[PDB]
Amino acid sequence: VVEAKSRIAVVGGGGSGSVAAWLLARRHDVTLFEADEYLGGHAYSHPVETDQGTLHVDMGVEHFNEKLSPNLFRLLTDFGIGTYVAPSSVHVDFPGEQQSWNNLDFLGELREELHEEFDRFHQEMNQLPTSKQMSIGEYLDKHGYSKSFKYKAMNPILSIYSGCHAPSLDYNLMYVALSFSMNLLSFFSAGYWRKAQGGIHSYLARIESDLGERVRLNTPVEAVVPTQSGVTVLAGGQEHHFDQVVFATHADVTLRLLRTSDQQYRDLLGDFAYVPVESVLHQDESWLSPAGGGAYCQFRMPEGFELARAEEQMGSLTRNCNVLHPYRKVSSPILITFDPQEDVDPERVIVRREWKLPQLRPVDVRRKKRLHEIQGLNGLWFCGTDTSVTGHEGAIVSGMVIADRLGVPHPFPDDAPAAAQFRGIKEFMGV
Amino acid sequence: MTVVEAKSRIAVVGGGGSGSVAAWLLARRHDVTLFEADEYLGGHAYSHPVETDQGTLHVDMGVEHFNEKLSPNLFRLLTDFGIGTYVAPSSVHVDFPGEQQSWNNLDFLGELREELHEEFDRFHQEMNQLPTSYKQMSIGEYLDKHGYSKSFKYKAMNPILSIYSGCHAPSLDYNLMYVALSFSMNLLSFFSAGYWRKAQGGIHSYLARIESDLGERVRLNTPVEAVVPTQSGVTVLAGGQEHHFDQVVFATHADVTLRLLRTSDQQYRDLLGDFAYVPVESVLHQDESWLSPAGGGAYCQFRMPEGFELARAEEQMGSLTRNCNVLHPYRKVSSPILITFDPQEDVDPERVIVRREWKLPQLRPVDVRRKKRLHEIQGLNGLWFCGTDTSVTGHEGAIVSGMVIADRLGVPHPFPDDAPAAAQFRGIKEFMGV
Ligand SMILES: Cc1cc2nc3c(=O)[nH]c(=O)nc-3n(C[C@H](O)[C@H](O)[C@H](O)COP(=O)(O)OP(=O)(O)OC[C@H]3O[C@@H](n4cnc5c(N)ncnc54)[C@H](O)[C@@H]3O)c2cc1C
Ligand SMILES: Cc1cc2nc3c(=O)[nH]c(=O)nc-3n(C[C@H](O)[C@H](O)[C@H](O)COP(=O)(O)OP(=O)(O)OC[C@H]3O[C@@H](n4cnc5c(N)ncnc54)[C@H](O)[C@@H]3O)c2cc1C
Ligand SMILES: CCCNC(=O)[C@H](O)[C@@H](O)C(=O)NCCC
Ligand SMILES: CCOC(=O)[C@H](C)C(C)=O
Ligand SMILES: [Ca+2]
Ligand SMILES: [Ca+2]
Ligand SMILES: [Ca+2]
Ligand SMILES: [Ca+2]
Ligand SMILES: [Ca+2]
Repeated sequence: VVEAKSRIAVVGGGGSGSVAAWLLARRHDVTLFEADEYLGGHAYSHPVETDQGTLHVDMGVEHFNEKLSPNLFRLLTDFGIGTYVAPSSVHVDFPGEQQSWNNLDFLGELREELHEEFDRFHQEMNQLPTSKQMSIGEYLDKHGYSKSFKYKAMNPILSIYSGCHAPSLDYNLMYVALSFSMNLLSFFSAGYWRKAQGGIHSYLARIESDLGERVRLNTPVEAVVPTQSGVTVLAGGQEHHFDQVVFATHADVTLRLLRTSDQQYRDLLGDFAYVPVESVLHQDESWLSPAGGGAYCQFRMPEGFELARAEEQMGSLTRNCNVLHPYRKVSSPILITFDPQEDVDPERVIVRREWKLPQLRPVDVRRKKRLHEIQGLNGLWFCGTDTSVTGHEGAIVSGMVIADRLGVPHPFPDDAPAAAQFRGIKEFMGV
Repeated sequence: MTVVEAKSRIAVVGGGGSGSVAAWLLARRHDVTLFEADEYLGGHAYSHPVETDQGTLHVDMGVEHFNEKLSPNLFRLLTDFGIGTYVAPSSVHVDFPGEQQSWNNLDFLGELREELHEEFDRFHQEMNQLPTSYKQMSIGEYLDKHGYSKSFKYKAMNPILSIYSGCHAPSLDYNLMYVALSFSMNLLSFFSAGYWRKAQGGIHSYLARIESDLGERVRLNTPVEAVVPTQSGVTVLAGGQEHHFDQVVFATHADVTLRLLRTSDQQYRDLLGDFAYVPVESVLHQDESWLSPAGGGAYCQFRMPEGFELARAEEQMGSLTRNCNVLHPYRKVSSPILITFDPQEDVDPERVIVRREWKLPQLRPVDVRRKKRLHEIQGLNGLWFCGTDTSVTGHEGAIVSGMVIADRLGVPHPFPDDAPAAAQFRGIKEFMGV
């Protein structure tokens, strides 16, 4: 039971928090706390100086579609932010001579070896959504796919979203099925993908401007204490009082900040699974695949791979930003290596970033759904990646869902797919 | 409305995909005779044997594309016949007269790509956003109203639509939703090869099986000359003989249907008259000169000859080539296997394997409206109509229309378990008016 013009705090300045604060700001007194020096979190664009001018390179969140991300798209559109097609072309390289396969054509020894399996996979995945809670790994095993397919094709292609470190093979089937079914990932063609003009940051910079002074950068919240009068927030050596609090931070962070003598919170937010990611923005051209170049996503496997004990060895994924259409005139290399197994030359490094991605096993999905129990109690609310469906659309729409619960309705009722997303995420979240 | 019973003497006129599938389903419950003018079953679905060093191959000269999502009934049918399928992605390369005046969906090379990239980009967005939100408008009209360049219309849109309308087609007059959905469903794209499948050993493989199942009932080289309903039934005149049937199913083009049909009713002329067609000449050849120098690797190769003249674009040429060597099962074949549709340039005759001449229906909003209207004459004088001109575009629509008729005559939809195949069936049934 929330009255208008309440004092509301939003903890976490990532996509979900920023969009939640921004929508909440219309009807309530809103304050947004953010630990780091910018808004976005995983949505980060780093300025790179080049012969064409200053480019803002997306190191984390970078992909969406008008179909997959309707709310994010309408938002970018309403902000006069242009988008552009950056197709998901993939090149996978293995230690043996010509042990490769790619999205664009049929070249490589690995392509020869696995072609029939790639072919059956697409069919099976397209036929699957029709006529559930099973891992991709389980599926591949029961449907007689080779171990070589699992580790030389499936695991590398899934690394683009999941990160090379991820136990991707343990992720729910529908997530993989739909990534194929909706041409996001393919073995035969580059996936239909878009990026935002001047980086993903552009939409967040606008939100920051709209919120102005309500945004508290470099203000990590240390504790959240509900009381009888209202919730108390401790941040930057000050105590702030609020009617309600919205957590837009990771479940592990939420729990660390959250201070209550209730152990339901420990049950619900305890041991959410995460995957660490190290994003390396660099100019070391040695990372490009000799046979690779032209492909956007370049996966490389180090020398001592060994198919038996495939799990111990890990791969490295590189984004070749030069391939991006707006970066076509740039003379200097712009590369992003995630979790580089081999050392990246330090003289060529621009910046490093360290994040953690949530795991997507059917158990993790079940864990996420269960939060509706604590939704709205002690004047607390939870949005973000850990409370919603995977991807940026899911993160920001969870923020939207909470704003609707606090009076500010879904801002795009006209956009039928955006309303469809909203309704879907609302059903998924306990709200 | 109508009463039909078991073991009726039923004739199916036209041995194309629609007719063959209709006869095949009908044969279960009725005495069925299938009349086919040509020496084989399939019509547009034709696979020609080519002898190569690696093996003897059946090359699809028409009707080579489908996929499991778009064509559920055709797919389940191929599957039930133990016919394998394989991914043949729709890679496209377009060539124009000027130096490096090209664009392709595999990469960003070419001067045409540089000139048109931003338009390709906006088009995909606009097309993806359209279905979710009028219906009766041509692609050309849409492109004009949404400020797309004339260069986009004739150097990009018209060539890419040439893939399955044919180079001669007034493709720009075709309905918007057909183009919107071709893009929306990754069948056609400017950024990636479309997701398409081909049938193992040619498209003919499924028809050869149907022909075997039908056996004797199939009367090849038996063009029907006239169809005469009477008070007792319907009389069919074919191959200098008169056959009597309880009901007749037309699985042929409306212009053919009308020519054969003879009644003292002018509703039939109103309904089947004015069906618009586009001629296609499919040339199976080995002349390697037809491949684009910059092109090769792309499956579909479009070439615009010298003296194009953008202002006089509407009356302009266009030649589309399929480079079959690019197909995965044809990878070890040493000899070239090319198909040029409507070649403007003189093709070397010593390199020609065979030619085929067909006519494709037009897809303007008016033509679509014309197709739906055929529900008026459906079931009258013991007559039934199925095929391309009575249904949605593509092979799935054609065969499914035959199935819809079969259900009307007792034989229900053979794949109720396959939810998408049943969904198609239901959709086509509503479209057809039965
Ligand atoms: C490398 C990488 C690539 C990705 N690529 C894509 C992609 O292409 N497409 C896509 O759809 N998704 C992608 N994602 C998914 C991504 O996780 C989400 O899209 C989105 O960023 C989630 O937003 P969020 O706010 O819920 O989490 P986050 O973006 O991580 O937001 C959490 C925020 O909380 C802040 N915070 C932490 N501690 C405190 C504290 N004590 N007090 C206050 N604030 C605090 C953090 O500083 C951060 O700003 C990617 C993620 C990563 C890591
Ligand atoms: C070059 C070409 C390429 C195509 N490619 C594709 C593709 O990739 N994918 C796709 O989905 N569709 C494709 N199509 C669409 C195609 O038209 C339909 O898929 C399919 O032909 C529908 O079959 P139909 O039986 O209704 O027509 P048709 O296949 O043309 O069948 C008509 C039949 O009637 C016969 N007939 C004619 N006169 C008589 C008579 N007097 N008596 C008896 N029988 C007669 C003809 O000989 C023929 O066999 C293509 C068509 C062409 C021409
Ligand atoms: C939304 C309609 C999608 N249908 C198609 O693209 C057709 O099946 C296409 O493959 C085709 O062959 N159309 C008829 C012209 C040959
Ligand atoms: C099916 C949704 O897939 C996604 O959006 C993934 C998880 C990304 C782009 O991180
Ligand atoms: Ca990643
Ligand atoms: Ca460079
Ligand atoms: Ca590329
Ligand atoms: Ca130039
Ligand atoms: Ca698409």
